[PDB]
Amino acid sequence: KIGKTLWRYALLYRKLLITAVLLLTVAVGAELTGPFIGKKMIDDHILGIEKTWYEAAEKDKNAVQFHGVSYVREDRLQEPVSKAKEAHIYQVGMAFYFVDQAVSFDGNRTVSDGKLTITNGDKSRAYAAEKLTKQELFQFYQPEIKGMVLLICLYGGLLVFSVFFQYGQHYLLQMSANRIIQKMRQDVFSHIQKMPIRYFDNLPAGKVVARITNDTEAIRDLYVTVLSTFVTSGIYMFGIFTALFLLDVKLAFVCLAIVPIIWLWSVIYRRYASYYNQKIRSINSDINAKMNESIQGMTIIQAFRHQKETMREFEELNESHFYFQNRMLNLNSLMSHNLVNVIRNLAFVCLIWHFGGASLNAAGIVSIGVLYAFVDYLNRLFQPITGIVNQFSKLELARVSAGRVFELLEEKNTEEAGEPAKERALGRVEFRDVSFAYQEGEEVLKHISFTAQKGETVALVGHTGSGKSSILNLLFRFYDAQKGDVLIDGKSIYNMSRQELRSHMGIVLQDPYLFSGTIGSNVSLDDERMTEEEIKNALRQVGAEPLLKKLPKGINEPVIEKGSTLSSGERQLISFARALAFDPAILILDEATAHIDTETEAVIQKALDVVKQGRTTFVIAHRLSTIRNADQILVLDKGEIVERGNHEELMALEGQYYQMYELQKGQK
Amino acid sequence: FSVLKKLGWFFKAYWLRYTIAIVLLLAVNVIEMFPPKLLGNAIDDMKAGAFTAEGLLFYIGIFFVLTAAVYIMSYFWMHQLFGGANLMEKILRTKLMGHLLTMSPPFYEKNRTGDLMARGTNDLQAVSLTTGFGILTLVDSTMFMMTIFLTMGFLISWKLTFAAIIPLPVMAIAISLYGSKIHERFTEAQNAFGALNDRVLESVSGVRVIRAYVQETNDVRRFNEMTADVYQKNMKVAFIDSLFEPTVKLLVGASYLIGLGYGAFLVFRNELTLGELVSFNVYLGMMIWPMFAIGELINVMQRGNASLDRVNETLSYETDVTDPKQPADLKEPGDIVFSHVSFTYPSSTSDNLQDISFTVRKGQTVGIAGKTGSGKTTIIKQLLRQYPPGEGSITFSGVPIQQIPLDRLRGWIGYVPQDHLLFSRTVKENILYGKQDATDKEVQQAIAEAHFEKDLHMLPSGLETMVGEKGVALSGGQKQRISIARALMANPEILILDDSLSAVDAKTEAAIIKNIRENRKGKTTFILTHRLSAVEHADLILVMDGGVIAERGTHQELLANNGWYREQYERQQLFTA
Ligand SMILES: CCCCCCCC/C=C\CCCCCCCC(=O)O[C@@H](COC(=O)CCCCCCCCCCCCCCC)COP(=O)([O-])OCC[N+](C)(C)C
Ligand SMILES: CCOc1ccc(-c2nc3ccc(-c4nc5ccc(N6CCN(C)CC6)cc5[nH]4)cc3[nH]2)cc1
Ligand SMILES: CCOc1ccc(-c2nc3ccc(-c4nc5ccc(N6CCN(C)CC6)cc5[nH]4)cc3[nH]2)cc1
Ligand SMILES: Nc1ncnc2c1ncn2[C@@H]1O[C@H](COP(=O)(O)OP(=O)(O)OP(=O)(O)O)[C@@H](O)[C@H]1O
Ligand SMILES: Nc1ncnc2c1ncn2[C@@H]1O[C@H](COP(=O)(O)OP(=O)(O)OP(=O)(O)O)[C@@H](O)[C@H]1O
Ligand SMILES: [Mg+2]
Repeated sequence: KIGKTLWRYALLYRKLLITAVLLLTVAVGAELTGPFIGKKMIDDHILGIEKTWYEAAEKDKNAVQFHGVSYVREDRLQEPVSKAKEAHIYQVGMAFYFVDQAVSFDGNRTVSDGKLTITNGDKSRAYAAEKLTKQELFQFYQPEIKGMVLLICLYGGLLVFSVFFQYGQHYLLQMSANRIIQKMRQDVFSHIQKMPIRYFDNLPAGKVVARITNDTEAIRDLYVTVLSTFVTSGIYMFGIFTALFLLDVKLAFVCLAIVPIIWLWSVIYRRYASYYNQKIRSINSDINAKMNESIQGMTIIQAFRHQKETMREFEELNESHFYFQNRMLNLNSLMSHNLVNVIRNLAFVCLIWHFGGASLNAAGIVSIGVLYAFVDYLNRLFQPITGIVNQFSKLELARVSAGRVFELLEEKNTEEAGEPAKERALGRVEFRDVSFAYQEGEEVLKHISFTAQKGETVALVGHTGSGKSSILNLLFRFYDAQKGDVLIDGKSIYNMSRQELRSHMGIVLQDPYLFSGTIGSNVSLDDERMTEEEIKNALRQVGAEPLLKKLPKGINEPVIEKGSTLSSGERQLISFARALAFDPAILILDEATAHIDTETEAVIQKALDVVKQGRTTFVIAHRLSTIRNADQILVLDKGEIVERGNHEELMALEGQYYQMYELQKGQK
Repeated sequence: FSVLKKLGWFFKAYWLRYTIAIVLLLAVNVIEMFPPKLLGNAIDDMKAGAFTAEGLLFYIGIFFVLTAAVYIMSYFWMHQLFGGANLMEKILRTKLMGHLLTMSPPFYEKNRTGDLMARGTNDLQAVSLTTGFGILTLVDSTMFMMTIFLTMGFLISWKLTFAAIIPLPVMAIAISLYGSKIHERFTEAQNAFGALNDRVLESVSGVRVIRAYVQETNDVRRFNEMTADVYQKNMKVAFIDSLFEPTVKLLVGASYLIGLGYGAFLVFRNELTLGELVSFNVYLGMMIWPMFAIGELINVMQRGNASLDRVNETLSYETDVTDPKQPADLKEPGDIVFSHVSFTYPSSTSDNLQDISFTVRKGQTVGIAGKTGSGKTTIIKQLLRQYPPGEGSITFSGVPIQQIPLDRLRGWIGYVPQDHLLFSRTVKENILYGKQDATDKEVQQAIAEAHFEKDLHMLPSGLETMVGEKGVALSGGQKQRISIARALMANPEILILDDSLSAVDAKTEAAIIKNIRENRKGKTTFILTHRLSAVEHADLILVMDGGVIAERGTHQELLANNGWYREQYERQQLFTA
């Protein structure tokens, strides 16, 4: 699965996630209580005048004074006597009318005289009403200015606290994501270092590099999305529903019903956008590949007058991709944005319908404060829907990348090792009896038998595939022979740590593997244990080029060209120097500068001689002239050592080596 | 904006669609101001003692009507505008691909494939986004913003709107600053990740050395250091990324708070109403977006300007290197002759080719050879119209090639590039570039002529497999033989075989050469190679050293003198085999 491993990696670094969740919850609570401040500020202060007023003497503060008498509300009122002398400030049209006595229900109110009759279902009574001046109405509004101020200040304080906590919870979510991905990358790279070379051979470098880095960035994006778009929104939708239910239970069921709308819309949009985005991506990749192969290969396209057919295919791809772009545009418009706005308008219609039904029932109105809070909570709710559906549709690529990474991490086959060597072996290596097949059946080594004594320069000669690079692979335990035995000194290769084995022996393959950095970075591979490389390198005949290449002292940093900064001969020189630095007992030489169409033989033979001394050099040089001074010439007849002996001994028999040497020398 | 001015051709081409889009955009923007005001009016009619089922039904019906309206008009203007953006994408694709199909080698020498692919994959996207979304944002920042501002000013109040709007400009400025400063750190973090990618590739390609010097732990150490650096850069980016939500939340909560509080202090003074206090809230809620639209516009306009400037530089700034003129009426080539062809290779100070007085008569199989780097391939690159004519003359029976139309000359020459340049198509289709009208039998005839029938037989007959993507059984010799098969299928008057067969066996090369000269002796042929066996029978052999010719004699005359006795050298190779 994918969720299981993602959750397992998320449980690591749980303190950060829990802190982020809690800070998000606190900030959410502050933000959502804001609109409750708004509702209270509307109802209790702006709409407080409508509440009943009771007449009282000039004894209590906040008791508003009208004409010669002073009244005070039913809330900012101590209780000397409730009695029955009640006065109201009714509203009809845009006018506020003062009623000095009113004990009855409230309904539709009209004024043609001082009657201020209330109709409701049927007319009940008419009360002598008086119009209130603008200043008098304010006097009836003044007592609530201080509550206004306090609610505003509370609203600002909660705002700043929410600011701080939002910043904190976002920073912690991102820190958690980046720490998890760093852990994943470290683990994947370690596994790569503990992977068999067989896996490396089949897959190209690009695929494994992608698995290490690009897929883990996809995981990063997934964690960011799930954290900062689904958990946050879930906690932002739970709090909103809590507030709405605290406001009005009956209406909130409308939003409980809205949730299925979100579910169905996301499902449909995913179903269609997956198809359209897949086709768009597949055709855009085809367009880019066609463009690349047309630029790369333009000459013959023009020479053979194929400019009227390649353009036709390119236009087919372009038209298809454009058509799918149009279809995606149609779906995107319809499903996303016109729908968000339509649902918002439907919510407004539902608000009006519900509150109107309430207000038509004997003028029993649910506070307009509830309406404002609902309008402020529903505007909040609809903001993140489009992003939610987009991410829900887009999760599939991250899912695939996660699958690839977690299949790499779960590969059972591995190489367990990591123990260096203890003492130098002086260079004894033998192949008493071995047989190697890469996969099955096809044998590249058949009953190979040789014993390379302390005598060095044991050479393998062949061409077009006989099992020499197979011998090299067997020597370093890159591939296991699955049959026979191999020994260095008296020990068996298959009875010791890989690091110990490879600690005895060096290697310089055909292409000198140059690493970005300084020259000293190459000679020591950034070992940091060996101190003096130049001085030792001074004995390796590298005293000319480094002086030419500026003033390296191991600080040149020239390899930024990936190797092109130097010459091929210089690259082989540095490879030989690195091999000499570690001073391995054995030195397995592949085709080193003897690759193709080359004449500068002495230029590298001079270093080859310097590295020859005091080792057991296994050389697979194809140029038999350079190997004539070898001691144990080995000829591979497609998996068999048909002949054995020095160059003179092989020449006398004239089986295959004499003929090959004659051809190679005479042709020159 | 400059990008919009430079895109004048596109807009003039498509004016009905874009004018419809703009008109519908403005109509929807104006219609959208009604819902909030109708909600405020409903609230007011609720508070005042006048609200009947008639009015409520009126409000529900009008809301539904406006909803359906804005829905349909939204669909149609979005369709028109974004379909226009897609059409611009298509137009730029066609233009770029056609121009590239027109261009010649020097243009590709001056411009790397990376820039061309970036232009064909990035700048087109930027320009299309300009055309559609930048226009949308211009209409959102110039018409929706001012419409909302003046609607709030007139239909609500002119002090509440002024007070409850101050934080929005500050929010826009802060958003722009945070965008710039986060993009900088994002570039830094992407640079660090690229370094990580390079190191991982370097330590997964050269794994043999790493594991054969037991350095697979210092490698882990270096990777851990660079992963830590990537994480640190990613934290530095986050430090500025996390400021976008707090700032907008603060400067929108301040706006809402000012609106609500200062509407409360106005409802007290009787300069507003609850419905007008609810509609103002909704208007601010819908106004919070033009603030982002301003920044998105100022960004997309400049990005599109740069991308369109690059697209024009690749498209128009570059002229075709070689062009035809009044085409002389020559039906076939006669006796190709070079009088004094002193070609100065572009991007090369040295002449690289001095005067060459060599003439090839109809059917006179020529053959060229010499030291590597002797400029023996420049002959055919002169014969192929690839590069500028330079100084000299190449007359096809008195009419210089610079006069014959490019199409006819291309029809005459059967070109076989030395570098195998096959395409990722079926082998059969790969062989049909020379003749697209082949009836599938001359294909087999030419395959036999190239002796490719036997080697093609072993390959699975799955539509002759595919070469470029992954050769089922492919080798250099096979690619040379298929290229020769294409050239033969072209049935050309002048056959150019540059490094004809440097991969196939000597016997196979000799057999193919004999076959070609057998069925095309009456037609001219050019042979360039290092192995003198291929030009053994040619009746005009020029050996080129440096940038000039040495001897114009036949093979017997060439072997008579020892100025270039590589033939004697390979005679031992002939003895060696
Ligand atoms: C009292 C009532 C008030 C309203 C009165 C109004 C009455 C008006 C009545 C009708 C006019 C609108 C419907 C037109 C149908 C035919 C269109 C056509 O030719 O097909 C077109 C597709 O069309 C579509 O994409 C579907 C129709 C688009 C409009 C929105 C959906 C209609 C349902 C709304 C109802 C739910 C509303 C929800 C809110 C409540 C094909 O052409 P194209 O589009 O150019 O194709 C471009 C190619 N591309 C797609 C690949 C990019
Ligand atoms: C092909 C390469 O070039 C491109 C060309 C065009 C587009 C493109 N296609 C688009 C489709 C829709 C939108 C878009 N539609 C929107 C509707 C509303 C909003 N808002 C308004 C306020 N609300 C609250 C949130 C944001 C943003 C919106 N953005 C943008 C688009 N940009 C992309 C790449
Ligand atoms: C205590 C109460 O105080 C409050 C605090 C915060 C908010 C508040 N909640 C919000 C929710 C969403 C938005 C918002 N409005 C937007 C408009 C457009 C866009 N886009 C889409 C994405 N791209 C970048 C273009 C711009 C994003 C948007 N995000 C603003 C918001 N402001 C309200 C009251
Ligand atoms: N990855 C592989 N999987 C399967 N078989 C392989 C693989 N690599 C090589 N072989 C087999 O090995 C042979 C190719 O030559 P081999 O690897 O034995 O050495 P080589 O190429 O002669 O070495 P050198 O480079 O020194 O000439 C063939 O039999 C081929 O199928
Ligand atoms: N792309 C180029 N740009 C500039 N000069 C070039 C280019 N390619 C070749 N030259 C010049 O041409 C000389 C050799 O030309 P030419 O390719 O005809 O020789 P060749 O090596 O015998 O041929 P080929 O390699 O095609 O078999 C080079 O030394 C260099 O001077
Ligand atoms: Mg070899």
